[PDB]
Amino acid sequence: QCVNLRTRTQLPPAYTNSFTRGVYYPDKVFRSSVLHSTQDLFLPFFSNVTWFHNPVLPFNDGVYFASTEKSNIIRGWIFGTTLDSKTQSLLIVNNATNVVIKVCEFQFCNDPFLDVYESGVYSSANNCTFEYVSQPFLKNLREFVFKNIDGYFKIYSKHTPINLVRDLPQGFSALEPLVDLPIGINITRFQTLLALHRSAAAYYVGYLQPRTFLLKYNENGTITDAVDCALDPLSE
Amino acid sequence: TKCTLKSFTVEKGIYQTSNFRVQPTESIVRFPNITNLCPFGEVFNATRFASVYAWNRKRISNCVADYSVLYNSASFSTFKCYGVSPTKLNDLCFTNVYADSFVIRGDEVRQIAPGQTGKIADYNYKLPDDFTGCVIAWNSNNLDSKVGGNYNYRYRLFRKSNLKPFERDISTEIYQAGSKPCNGVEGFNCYFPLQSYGFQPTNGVGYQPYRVVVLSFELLHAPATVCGPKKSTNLVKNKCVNFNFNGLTGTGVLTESNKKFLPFQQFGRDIADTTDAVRDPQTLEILDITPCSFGGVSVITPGTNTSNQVAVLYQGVNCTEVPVYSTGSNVFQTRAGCLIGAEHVNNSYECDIPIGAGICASYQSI
Amino acid sequence: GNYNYRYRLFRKSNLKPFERDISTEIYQAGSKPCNGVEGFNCYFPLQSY
Ligand SMILES: *[C@@H]1O[C@H](CO)[C@@H](O[C@@H]2O[C@H](CO)[C@@H](O)[C@H](O)[C@H]2NC(C)=O)[C@H](O)[C@H]1NC(C)=O
Ligand SMILES: *[C@@H]1O[C@H](CO)[C@@H](O[C@@H]2O[C@H](CO)[C@@H](O)[C@H](O)[C@H]2NC(C)=O)[C@H](O)[C@H]1NC(C)=O
Ligand SMILES: *[C@@H]1O[C@H](CO)[C@@H](O[C@@H]2O[C@H](CO)[C@@H](O)[C@H](O)[C@H]2NC(C)=O)[C@H](O)[C@H]1NC(C)=O
Ligand SMILES: *[C@@H]1O[C@H](CO)[C@@H](O[C@@H]2O[C@H](CO)[C@@H](O)[C@H](O)[C@H]2NC(C)=O)[C@H](O)[C@H]1NC(C)=O
Ligand SMILES: *[C@@H]1O[C@H](CO)[C@@H](O[C@@H]2O[C@H](CO)[C@@H](O)[C@H](O)[C@H]2NC(C)=O)[C@H](O)[C@H]1NC(C)=O
Ligand SMILES: *[C@@H]1O[C@H](CO)[C@@H](O[C@@H]2O[C@H](CO)[C@@H](O)[C@H](O)[C@H]2NC(C)=O)[C@H](O)[C@H]1NC(C)=O
Ligand SMILES: *[C@@H]1O[C@H](CO)[C@@H](O)[C@H](O)[C@H]1NC(C)=O
Ligand SMILES: *[C@@H]1O[C@H](CO)[C@@H](O)[C@H](O)[C@H]1NC(C)=O
Ligand SMILES: *[C@@H]1O[C@H](CO)[C@@H](O)[C@H](O)[C@H]1NC(C)=O
Ligand SMILES: *[C@@H]1O[C@H](CO)[C@@H](O)[C@H](O)[C@H]1NC(C)=O
Repeated sequence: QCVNLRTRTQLPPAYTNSFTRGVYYPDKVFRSSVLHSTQDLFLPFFSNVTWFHNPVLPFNDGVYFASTEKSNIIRGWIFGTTLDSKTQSLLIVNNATNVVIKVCEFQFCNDPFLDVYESGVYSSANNCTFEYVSQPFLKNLREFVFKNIDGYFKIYSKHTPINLVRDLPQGFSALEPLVDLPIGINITRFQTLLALHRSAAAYYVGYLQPRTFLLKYNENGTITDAVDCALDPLSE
Repeated sequence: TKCTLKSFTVEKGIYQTSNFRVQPTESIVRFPNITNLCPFGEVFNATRFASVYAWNRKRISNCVADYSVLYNSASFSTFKCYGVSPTKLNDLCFTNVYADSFVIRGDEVRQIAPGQTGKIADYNYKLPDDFTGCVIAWNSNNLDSKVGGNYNYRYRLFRKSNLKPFERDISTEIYQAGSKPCNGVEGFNCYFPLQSYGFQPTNGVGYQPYRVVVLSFELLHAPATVCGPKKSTNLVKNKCVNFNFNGLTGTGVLTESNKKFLPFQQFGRDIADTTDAVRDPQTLEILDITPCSFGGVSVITPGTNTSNQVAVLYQGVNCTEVPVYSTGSNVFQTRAGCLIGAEHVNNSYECDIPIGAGICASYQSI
Repeated sequence: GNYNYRYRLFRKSNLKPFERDISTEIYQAGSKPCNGVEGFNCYFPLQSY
C-alpha cells in the first residue's frame, strides 16, 4: 500500500555546532561528589552536527539524534543492513498509546511513511524473532543516543523544555539510560519515519567516537559537568 | 610468643604474634521476583496434536523455563535426555529452544533417537546423531484413539530419499514405485505415500496413540535468554555474613542506609572502586555494607626470667566481640583497642612497656 | 560379547584421589525416595560394556 510521492523530499543538509550536548551515564553505579574519568564512545565537544530540514544514513559505531519536535511528527526508526527480507531488520514505532519494537525481515517500500486515516510501510513481515511493547517515549527537545555493542542494543533518552528560537541551547544535561535489547544484528544504516497527512521537519544527527571524558558527580549522584580530555591544552 | 620468637626465653616487652578476624555466620542470596514463564502448558496440554509427517514446530526464547516440574511429574511414559542430565538444565542454559510435537504409535517410541532408522525415522522425522536435547512421550489412548478410528492422523511410508535432520516433507504427490508414469492416478506402480493411523480404544498396548514432543536447545552466539529460575532467600542484618546480591558477591555486615540512589542505579562505590551500598532486587531498598572487624593481637610480658603471666591486647577492636581468654580477668577498653589480663589503676608512673594513646603497662600482677 | 566388566554411572558426589567404591546401592535420581525399591527415578549405578 506504499507508493512513491511526486515531490522530492529534498531537505537542506546544513551544518551547525554541537556545543556541549550528548553526555550519557556510562554505567549503573552510584557516586557522590567525586570526579571520575572514563574512556568510551561520546560525541566530541563543539563538533559539527548535521541538520536536516529522508535519506539513508550510515550508522557507524553509534548515533546521536535530536529533534525540536512539535506536535509529534516523527514516529519511529528503522535499522538494518540491506533493508529487505534478506537480513533481519529492526523497527521502532511510537504511536499514540504505546511503543512497539519489532525484529523481522520486513520488505520496506522505497519511501516508508506511517500514513494516517497501524503499520503498513512494509509489504511483508516474515520470520519475526523479537517483539516488545512499552510506554510512549514522547519547545520540546528530544535527545536520543543509539549504540550497538556485542549483540546489545542500548537506547538512551532525554526530554527537555526549551524556549530558544532556532539552534541547540548552550547548556548541560546528561542522558539517562532507557532501554536494552539482547539481540545481535550488524546494523550499518538507518532511516527516519514520519507520519505526514496525505495532502518541513527538522532534526539533527551526529556520530560518536572513542575518547576519554571526565565527569563530576554531585552529592545526589547526578552528573552536572564534564570535560573532554582531547579538546585543547587547558582541558588536557 | 615462644614459638613465633623461636626461643625458650623471652625478654620483657610487647610482641605481635598473630591476627584475628570475625568469621561469617551464614550465606544469603537475592534475585528478582522471577516472571515471564515459558508457555509449556499450551504445548503439552494442547487439545489437538498434528500428524508425525506434519509435526508442529514451536520456537521458545526470552522466558524462564522450569524443568523441575516436568521431571518430577510421573505422567510421562518416556523421559529420555541425551545431551545432558535432567538435573543440570536449571543451572546452565542456551540461547533458544525448539519443540517438535506429534502423535505416533506406542511401538515407534524408540525410532525417535539419534542413530535410529525406520519408517518414521526416514520418512516423517529425522534426528541427527549429534542431536542434543530431550524427548518426552506419553500415552493418549483415552483421547487420541477413537472408537470409530482416528483416521485423521497420517504417516508417510513411501519416498525415494530419506528425511534430513529437522526436515519435514508434506508432499501428497502419488509416489511412483516403478518406471511407469502415472497421470495422478494410482496404479500398479503408483501409490499414496500417506496412510492413516487406525487407533481404537481396544487395539492393544503398542498400537495405542502416544504424544511425543522433542526439545532441542541451541546456543547461537546471541546471548542466552531461556533457563531456570534463580533461587533466593531472606536477608539478615547486623551480622557479618557473605552475600550474592544479583551476581555481586562479597562478605560483610549489612545495615540500613539513608543514601538516595537515583532510580536506575543498582550499587554504589565511593572511591578506589570499593562497594558501599546495594539495592535488593525484591524490596528495592538501599542497604549499607561494612567490613566485619579484624585486627592484630599482641602480648605484653615482663620477661620469662621474672614471671610467667602475660596480658593480651587486641588492636582496634571494640570490646564487644573478643571471642580460654574470652573472660579471663577484668577487661579494659582503651583508645588503642581492648586489653585483657591487667588492672586499670588511678595512679600515674613512668612508662615501662608502651601500649598507646598515652597509656602503658608494667609489672608490680600487671 | 563380554559382560564381565562393569563401570559406575551415577554417584552422589565426585571421588577423592586414589579412592575405591564397590558399594552397589540404588540411585535416587529424582525427588521420590526409592527406599530400596527399583522403579521411576531409581536406576542401577553399574552399567556393563
Ligand atoms: C497504538 O499501539 C498499541 C500497541 O500495538 C495498540 O494497542 C494494541 O492494538 C492491537 C490492535 O488489534 C491489539 O490487538 C492489542 O491488544 C493492543 N495492545 C495494547 C497493549 O493496547 C493501539 O491500538 C495503537 N493505537 C492506535 C491509535 O493505533
Ligand atoms: C529465518 O529464521 C531462522 C531461525 O530464526 C534463521 O535460521 C538461522 O540461520 C542461520 C544461518 O546460518 C543460522 O546460523 C542460525 O542458527 C539459524 N537459526 C536461528 C538464527 O535461530 C534464518 O536464517 C532466517 N531467515 C533469514 C532469511 O534470515
Ligand atoms: C539533593 O538532595 C537534597 C536532599 O534531598 C536536596 O535538598 C532538598 O532540596 C529541596 C528543594 O527542592 C528542599 O525543599 C529540601 O528542604 C532540601 N532538603 C535537604 C535535606 O537539603 C537537593 O535539592 C538535591 N539537589 C541538589 C543539587 O543538592
Ligand atoms: C496440564 O494440565 C494439568 C491439569 O491442570 C496440569 O496438572 C496440574 O499441575 C499442577 C502443578 O503441578 C498441580 O498442582 C495439579 O494438581 C495438576 N493437576 C492434575 C489434574 O494433575 C499439568 O501441569 C498441565 N501441564 C502443563 C505442561 O502445564
Ligand atoms: C516482589 O514480590 C514481592 C512479593 O509479592 C512484593 O512485595 C509486596 O509488595 C507490596 C507492595 O508494597 C506489599 O503490599 C506486599 O505485602 C509485599 N509482599 C510481600 C510478601 O512482601 C514486591 O513488591 C515485589 N517487587 C517487585 C519489584 O516486583
Ligand atoms: C562498642 O560497641 C558498643 C555497642 O554499639 C558501643 O556502644 C554505643 O556507644 C554509642 C556512643 O555512646 C551509643 O550512641 C550507642 O547507643 C551505644 N550502643 C549500645 C548498644 O549501647 C561502644 O561505644 C563501642 N565502643 C567504642 C569504644 O566506641
Ligand atoms: C561544519 O561543516 C561545514 C560544511 O563544510 C563547514 O562549512 C563548517 O566550517 C564546519 N564547521 C566546523 C568545522 O566547525
Ligand atoms: C555482520 O556482518 C559481518 C561481516 O559480514 C559479520 O562478521 C558479522 O558476524 C555479522 N553479524 C551478524 C550476522 O549478526
Ligand atoms: C635473671 O636471671 C638471673 C639468674 O637466672 C637472676 O640472677 C636475675 O636476678 C634475673 N633478673 C631479673 C629477675 O630481673
Ligand atoms: C579509680 O578508678 C576506678 C576505675 O578503675 C574509678 O571508677 C574511680 O572513680 C577512680 N577513683 C578516683 C578517685 O579517681
